[PDB]
Amino acid sequence: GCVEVDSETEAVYGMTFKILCISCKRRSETNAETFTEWTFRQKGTEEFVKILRYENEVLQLEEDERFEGRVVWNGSRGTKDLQDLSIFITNVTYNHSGDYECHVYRLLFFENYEHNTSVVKKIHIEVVDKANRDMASIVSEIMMYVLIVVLTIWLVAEMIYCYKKIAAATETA
Amino acid sequence: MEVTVPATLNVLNGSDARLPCTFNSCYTVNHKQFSLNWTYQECNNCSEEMFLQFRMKIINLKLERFQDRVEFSGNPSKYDVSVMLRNVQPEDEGIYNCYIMNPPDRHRGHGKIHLQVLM
Amino acid sequence: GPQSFVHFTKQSLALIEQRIAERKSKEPKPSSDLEAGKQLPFIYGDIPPGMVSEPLEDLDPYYADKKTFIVLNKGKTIFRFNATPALYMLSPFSPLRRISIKILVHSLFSMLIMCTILTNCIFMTMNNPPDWTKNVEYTFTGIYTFESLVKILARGFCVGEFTFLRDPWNWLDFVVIVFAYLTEFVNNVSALRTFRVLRALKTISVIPGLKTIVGALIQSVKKLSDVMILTVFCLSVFALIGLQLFMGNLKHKCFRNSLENNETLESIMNTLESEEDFRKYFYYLEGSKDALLCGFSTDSGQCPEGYTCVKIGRNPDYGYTSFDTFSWAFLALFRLMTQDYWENLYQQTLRAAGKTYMIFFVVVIFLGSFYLINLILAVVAMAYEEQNQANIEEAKQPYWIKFKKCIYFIVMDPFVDLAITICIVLNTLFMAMEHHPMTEEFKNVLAIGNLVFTGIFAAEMVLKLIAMDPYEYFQVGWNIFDSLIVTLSLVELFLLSVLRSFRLLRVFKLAKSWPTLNMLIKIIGNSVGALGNLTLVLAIIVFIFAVVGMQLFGKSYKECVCKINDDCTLPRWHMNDFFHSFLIVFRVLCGEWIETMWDCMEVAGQAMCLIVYMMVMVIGNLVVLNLFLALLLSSFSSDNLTAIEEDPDANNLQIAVTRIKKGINYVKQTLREFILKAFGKIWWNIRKTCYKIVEHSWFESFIVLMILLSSGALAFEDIYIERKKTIKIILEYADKIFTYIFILEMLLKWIAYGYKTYFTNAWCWLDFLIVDVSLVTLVANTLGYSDLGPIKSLRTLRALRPLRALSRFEGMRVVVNALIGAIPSIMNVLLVCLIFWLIFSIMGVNLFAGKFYECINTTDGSRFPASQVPNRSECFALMNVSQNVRWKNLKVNFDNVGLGYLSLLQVATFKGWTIIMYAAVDSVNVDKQPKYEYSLYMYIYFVVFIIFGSFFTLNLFIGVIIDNFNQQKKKLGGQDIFMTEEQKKYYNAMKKLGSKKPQKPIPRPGNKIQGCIFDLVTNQAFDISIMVLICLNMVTMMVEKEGQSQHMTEVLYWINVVFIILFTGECVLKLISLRHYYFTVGWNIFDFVVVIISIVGMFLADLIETYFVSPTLFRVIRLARIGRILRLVKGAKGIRTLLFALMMSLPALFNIGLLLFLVMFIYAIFGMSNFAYVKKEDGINDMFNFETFGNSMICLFQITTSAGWDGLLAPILNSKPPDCDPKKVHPGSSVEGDCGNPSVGIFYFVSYIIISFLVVVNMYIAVILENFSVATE
Ligand SMILES: *[C@@H]1O[C@H](CO)[C@@H](O[C@@H]2O[C@H](CO)[C@@H](O)[C@H](O)[C@H]2NC(C)=O)[C@H](O)[C@H]1NC(C)=O
Ligand SMILES: *[C@@H]1O[C@H](CO)[C@@H](O)[C@H](O)[C@H]1NC(C)=O
Ligand SMILES: *[C@@H]1O[C@H](CO)[C@@H](O)[C@H](O)[C@H]1NC(C)=O
Ligand SMILES: *[C@@H]1O[C@H](CO)[C@@H](O)[C@H](O)[C@H]1NC(C)=O
Ligand SMILES: *[C@@H]1O[C@H](CO)[C@@H](O)[C@H](O)[C@H]1NC(C)=O
Repeated sequence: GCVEVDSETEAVYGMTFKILCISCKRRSETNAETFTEWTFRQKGTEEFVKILRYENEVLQLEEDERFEGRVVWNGSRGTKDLQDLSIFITNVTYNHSGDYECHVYRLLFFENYEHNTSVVKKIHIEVVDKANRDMASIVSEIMMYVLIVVLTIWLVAEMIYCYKKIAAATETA
Repeated sequence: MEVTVPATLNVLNGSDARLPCTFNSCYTVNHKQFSLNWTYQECNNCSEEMFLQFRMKIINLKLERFQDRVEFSGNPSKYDVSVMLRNVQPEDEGIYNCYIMNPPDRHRGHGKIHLQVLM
Repeated sequence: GPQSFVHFTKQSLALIEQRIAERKSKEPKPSSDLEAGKQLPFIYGDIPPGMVSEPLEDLDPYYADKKTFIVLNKGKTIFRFNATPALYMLSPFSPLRRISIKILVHSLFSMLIMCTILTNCIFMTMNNPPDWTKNVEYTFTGIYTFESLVKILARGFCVGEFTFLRDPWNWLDFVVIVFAYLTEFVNNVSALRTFRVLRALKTISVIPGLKTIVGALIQSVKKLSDVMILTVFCLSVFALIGLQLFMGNLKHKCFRNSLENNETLESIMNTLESEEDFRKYFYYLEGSKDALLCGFSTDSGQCPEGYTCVKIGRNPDYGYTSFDTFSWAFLALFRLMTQDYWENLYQQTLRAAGKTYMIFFVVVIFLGSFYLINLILAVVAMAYEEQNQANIEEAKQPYWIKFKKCIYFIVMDPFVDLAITICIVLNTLFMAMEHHPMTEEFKNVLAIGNLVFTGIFAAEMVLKLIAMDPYEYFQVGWNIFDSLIVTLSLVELFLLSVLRSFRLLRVFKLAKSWPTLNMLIKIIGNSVGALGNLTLVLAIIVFIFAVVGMQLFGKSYKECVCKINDDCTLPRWHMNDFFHSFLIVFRVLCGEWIETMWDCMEVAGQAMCLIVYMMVMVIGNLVVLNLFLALLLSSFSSDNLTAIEEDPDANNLQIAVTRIKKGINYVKQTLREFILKAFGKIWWNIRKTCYKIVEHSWFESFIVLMILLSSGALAFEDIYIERKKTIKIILEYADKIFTYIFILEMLLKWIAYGYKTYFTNAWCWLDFLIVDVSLVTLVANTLGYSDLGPIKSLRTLRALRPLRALSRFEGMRVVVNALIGAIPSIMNVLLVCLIFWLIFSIMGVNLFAGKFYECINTTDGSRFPASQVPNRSECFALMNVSQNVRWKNLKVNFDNVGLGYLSLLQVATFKGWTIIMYAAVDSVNVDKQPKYEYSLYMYIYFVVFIIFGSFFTLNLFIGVIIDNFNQQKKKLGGQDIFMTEEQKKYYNAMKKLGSKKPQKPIPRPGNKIQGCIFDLVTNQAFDISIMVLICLNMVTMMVEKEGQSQHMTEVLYWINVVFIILFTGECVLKLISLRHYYFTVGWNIFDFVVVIISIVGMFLADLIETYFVSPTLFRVIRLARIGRILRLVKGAKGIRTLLFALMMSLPALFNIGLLLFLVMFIYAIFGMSNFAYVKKEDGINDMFNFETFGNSMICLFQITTSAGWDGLLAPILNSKPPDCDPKKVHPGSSVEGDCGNPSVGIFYFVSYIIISFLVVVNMYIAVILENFSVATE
């Protein structure tokens, strides 16, 4: 169905990056009409500035140097009931570092009842030269190797001891 | 529906005549849709005159031929739509019809009473 | 002797009176052979011509002293009457009484009354009788008055001993006649017809041998006394638990937040009548009569945005589904015990209270619906077994001649009969190729094939008829049956659709050579043979129930119709006419009564429908169970006695087999002859070391632990795995480690055991296959082949790692060993069932191929009428016109034989069958729009299939399962097959518990006051007062209800406190008196423990309700109140014995439950891998799906009882648009498409239900062995 996965907080310079904004309706069978607005605040600055708005299968961009001609749409397509609002940056630069706000403005349609909702998701992204490897992968591989070696050494020692014992028994007999 | 009315009612001059009309309907009588239609005709092939109706509440048309002697003596919720005629006079003789409509019951009810007034 | 025949004269009466006078002045059992309503013994020979139908003396010496006389008819049936004058007017010698006796004792009397009763029963089936029925009703009344007057005149009225009124069945006739006359003179019409239906019960007293069946059915009930008491007790305890847990939960609704005009919930709730206005404030799913249920926990149902969960309004299902009062809670628990639509209640309760309460349903199902049904069923089995044992114990105590002989020679067993068998098989396979989208060429070839087969069968028919004499030919029943089949074949050749399917009955001709098909034929024959009376009684009961229901509730369904149907038309199931009333009764007998009961209670009131439905269920289920048991054991033991040899006359098939053994072997040997004419201690120590390591206990424990870890690692791969990056990486690397470890284990086993020993073991082969698949997957992932389609379909086979746990646990190993031992016998009964079901599948395909298509309005899912769009072409005009139009067809239907098999499986299990039957009865033709109940009497097909392919099929299956497990037990010495050796020792240790001799009496204390306490507490009066106090406490807990005032809450709280102070006090008195001997008895230990839990739980619940906010925890600890009522089993000895039987049966049930849980785990992993992204429709929704491990286990536990498996299967059967979307984008995942794989889904669900059925049968038989062992020891 729909799963709200968090966006990755690390983007490498010069390559492409996609910022995930997934907001799933609490009941899937309901019908709604959603549009989104994205806001960006750079490091060294304390004000959040709007950079794009998406509504009715057309993307509107604000006139900002840091995001002009580098961002496209990676969200839900072909519908007004958008549950994926993620965008895509083509050439990540050092001024794209900062924290983002994804404003989702969903208008539910019930029987004689319209509910206007709003959710916000915050994404902080780091721009570095080289993709830092996750601690999880490194530590997990290290424990895999140490466990394999420990099990092998334990097993080998046990076979050595048992072979010595049975050899002594054979000489005794 | 089953409508329980007396075929012929004999009432003395000057006495009070209760006109019994009850119906057996499965569905509860909801006052916002229930319909009751009381008419009066001199003969079977004669004209019917509206004198009482329940559309949301008891509406008394106050016919001149009845003066203010027509009153409601039933309760719709208990399947009773009877009416009473105070101080019966000789010209009250005729045929009284009680038409019942109780949604969502499809059929239409009709009870016919021949009121004969003796000396 | 035979010479003892003399007319009853006045001299004999004088002698009898003189003997009576002598006996009075002075101031034993009779011959059962001479007992009333019996045949006269053959020792008396024939009767003198002047002796028959005349008053003659008493043969029995017992009544020779009293004043009686016997009369004999022409069938040697004695009747015992009274010599005292009938009402002091008519004497035995009077001609009037002579004529009355003559009429009473005759065949034309009984036949006339039988015909009258049958005609009257036929006339009761009419719901709106015309005006020419009243004279017929007067005629029926007169005929009954005639027989009543004759019996009164002949036998006397009441004064005597063998009189009219003494016969208990004559009271029914008196009641009928008085009701008829009195109600006729006085003038509810429906009541007068509920009094007229009693005439249908006179069939029992006029058809011979039915009173015996009725008496046996009464006897079978009396043995069920204690099991019924235990069932009531368990249902009440579970109802109290459910009342405590779920009081008011089914009244949660999603109420909107923003209300205009300064409105509030309380103000709105008083001005709402219609669902059209309820829908504007509460949230309804489209097409739902009830509001959507919600909960306040995170594991319950979730409201849409803009709605908040609130407890207000009525309960679901017209308000009849609830746990609000003890009455409705008991109804719900009875529903759960009978498993009637229990999955709906299970789903509603999980939605309203949370998924964590599935434990309650697991415990309730396994304890009630399994064990209590087992108890009732086994007790009925004992009763009928004792009845049968007593029965058998007492019962034992020129040119024409030339060419006809030539034709007779042409008839030759080895080939001609084998050729006919081959032709029958070919013919049935040929008629199994029919399908709906069939070209004209295929239809033509099928027609010519069916013509040629009929021609050759008729050639056989005529050739045999001219070979043997026609009188000789029609001697054999098989020849007669073949003749009927052939003549109907010619009849249909000269000419319906059902007549084409009477040719499939020739398949039963293979029963001559197939032994287990002959068993089914014998069961079916016994149903109308040795057990014809019981089947006739069942039919009579069904007819009476149908007509009673039609009379009572028929007019209510019509007048009160708008309450149960929005269109104000009669629903699919009703009792307006006889056919639909009978359909309701048959559906109830199948096991579905709650849904029709809701409509009945809506139209006609709760009490009447409740009484009628409970009585129908009780009586019908009892009679069906007795019929099943009689059939089962008759065909099991009585029919098979090996009286004759295996095919005593050498079977033609066996003669052909012998000829083939001669011929093929001889030809091959001659061909061989023609061909011949034409032409190192160190390695042994290493092996010992590996043996030492592998066989040690630590290695076994390590491997078991790693198997558990690897199996549990599969439960984490749900649709949320991309929110858990860290655990996903850890699981990948752990999987690598597991593969390494199992490679090492395989190598160690190879070196220790050797290739021969390793590969002769099946468990080792299973481990080898699993580890090989894992190694191939790892090497493919390493070499970059991680996204290939075959590799991606291989990576779903990791769901089979839990199969490594089978060889590690002894319980699963012994259960699997028993199952594999059972397999071979199951296979043959499976083949017979497939043949029987193939016959019905071909019939259903012939009846319904391509007729389930309809033109529907998609947005609301309603079939268009037949006045507009009655054809496919009109449907296409409207599709290309109105957008939301579709000419779709049912997913499960009779288009071909395989889909017919699926439909038959749905019908036999009664899951999803109703849609099929509606489509079948609405069917018109191919490419024709269905009309409402156009083919109404197609319900007969489903009724007949249910009977034959469910009742008899399951009878055969269990009949073979009984012998299989009996021979399994015999070969190993009678030990239990489901238990391990240690479990056997503990089983013996538990057996000695329930058989201890009376222990040493507790010694009294020397003190005076302590001695008084001893003589007090040890009295039985103390114990019975304790039982009545516990019963009063039970009533106090039953008084509690939803919405009760605070005054009632305080009163009940103080009463419970008083009970606690009484019970705790009684514990202190017993402790003071019995001193340390109080703890020497386990029951007093339980009492002390439960009084401690009661005090502690009451204090803790008060603390939480006063100084904390946790309603869930409050209810969970307030459940400790139940323990006080569990002490009632101490006084009830019978229910204690059944509980002891359950305790003895627990270990084997534990082993089978471990096996079932492992299978469920494997299927859960497979379902998570496959059906995680299938469209959420039918049984798949936001809470009951295959997205997570918890949801998968929720869904699999539900269909373990087969409940709702069709609703789960239906969304998977979507494979192509517009049913599904192959390019559906799911946010947060890379999986594309919401379609299902129909073949995988079908195999999944069918295999799971079959395996669950087998495992449930295993648990059944385990409980039966324990039950019979306990009661007969
Ligand atoms: C299917 O049913 C329709 C019902 O209306 C049949 O009606 C035909 O309608 C067209 C156009 O409205 C007329 O020209 C035809 O004359 C109608 N048929 C007849 C028999 O009058 C339609 O014929 C049916 N189609 C088939 C193949 O039976
Ligand atoms: C993105 O644009 C910058 C600006 O010229 C360029 O240096 C960089 O190579 C581009 N990266 C890609 C992947 O096109
Ligand atoms: C990024 O933003 C900074 C703002 O300080 C600007 O100086 C720089 O030129 C920008 N770089 C690109 C590639 O747009
Ligand atoms: C409350 O309802 C009343 C209706 O009688 C209305 O007059 C009043 O303004 C409402 N108050 C608010 C705060 O909406
Ligand atoms: C039916 O469908 C179209 C509408 O899409 C309609 O205009 C036309 O008459 C029909 N077309 C075909 C191919 O039948």
